[PDB]
Amino acid sequence: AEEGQVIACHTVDTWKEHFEKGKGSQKLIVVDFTASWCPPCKMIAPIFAELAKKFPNVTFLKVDVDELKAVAEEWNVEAMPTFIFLKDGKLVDKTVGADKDGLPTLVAKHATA
Repeated sequence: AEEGQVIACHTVDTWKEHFEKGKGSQKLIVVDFTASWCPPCKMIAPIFAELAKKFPNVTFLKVDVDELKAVAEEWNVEAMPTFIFLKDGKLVDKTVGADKDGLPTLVAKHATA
């Protein structure tokens, strides 16, 4: 039994998790940038978990934007809500839209490569 793990995130403690997994460890790492006000990302949080059980190569994490906008904005987040792609060779990709089939397609391309 081998799977990705969606972990919720709040402070400078995600700076430890995001960065040190990505640039440190041989893996893809994937992170949603969402306000806690967002019913479209409320459906997506289960979507991101079912996809996680599908995809072992790839850590999963999710930031409250109201908490950590300085950094969200740096990665590239002018808009709700933005999935980032950070691998063992810096920022690979960026895509912003809650969509059920979208995310599984996106990771499939990325995690194959």
